[PDB]
Amino acid sequence: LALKTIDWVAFGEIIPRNQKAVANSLKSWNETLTSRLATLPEKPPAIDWAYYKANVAKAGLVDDFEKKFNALKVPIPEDKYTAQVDAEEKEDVKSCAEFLTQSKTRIQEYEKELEKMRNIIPFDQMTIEDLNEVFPETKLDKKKYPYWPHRPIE
Amino acid sequence: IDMEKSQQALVQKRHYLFDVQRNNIAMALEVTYRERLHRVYREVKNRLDYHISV
Amino acid sequence: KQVAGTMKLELAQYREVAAFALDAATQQLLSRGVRLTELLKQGQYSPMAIEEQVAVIYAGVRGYLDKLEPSKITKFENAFLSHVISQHQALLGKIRTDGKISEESDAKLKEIVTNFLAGF
Repeated sequence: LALKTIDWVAFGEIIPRNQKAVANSLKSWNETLTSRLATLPEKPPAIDWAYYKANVAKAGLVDDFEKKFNALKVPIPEDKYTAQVDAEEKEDVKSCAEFLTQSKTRIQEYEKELEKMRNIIPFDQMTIEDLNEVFPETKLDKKKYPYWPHRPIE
Repeated sequence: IDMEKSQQALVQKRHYLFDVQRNNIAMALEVTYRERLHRVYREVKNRLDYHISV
Repeated sequence: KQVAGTMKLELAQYREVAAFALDAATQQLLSRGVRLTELLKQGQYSPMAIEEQVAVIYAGVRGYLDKLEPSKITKFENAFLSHVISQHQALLGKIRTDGKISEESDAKLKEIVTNFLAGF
């Protein structure tokens, strides 16, 4: 009977595009079925058994039917979708381990790069070897262009 | 760095999708329940009423 | 009265100009009028309590719909009612009992409308 509450504004930002339209269809299912809950009352009424029977000629049949009705109880339908709890756990380990630890490690890297770039010796105090170590992408590549000036004049 | 932090928070909030799925399943079954109740009650009502008609 | 005097004036202005379809104010009048027209439609055998009409026309006139497409204004309405009648029955009872929108009631209704529209 208890259903958890959803804040769609944040929930929207979670779906990978690959499985997106399916999720929108799921949302649609949700609203449809929410309304189709809201409509029908909580519990079907009973029947005026005694008064009704007084209104019937074959009263004994009425009592028979009432009794049997009381006997029959609608089979309680069942769950088969704790597998979604399985998805909870699986995507939990997936996202947590891969994304959330690659995050910590990559952050450690970018942190050390930031440390380096904050304390780069002022260029006035700096030689070309320093720069070649700092931005290796300015290396003149003395092997692919061994001859001077090692960069095509363009 | 900031993008990493933000997507980390996104990962934190991830669960909402699965939770919506479970909510759907659960109350789908529930209102199936309630409509089956309505069905039996209404059917027996009709069955008994076509005798008052006679 | 509070909610609908504004709507009467706004509809008047919209009608005054709807004979051709320029500036910011003119287009604003056209858009607000079209939104209000879409808001006033209704379905058969679907009467609405006074508080529900107040809430809908409030969300329409104060301007919390000028971005939503006119074609969707009906659907919005429906969904909005479902939310309002479900969670905030206390506010609607407050409006019904005290037949007036107090400032605190106005603020609560404002935040309700903004929050609901957020989910779009």
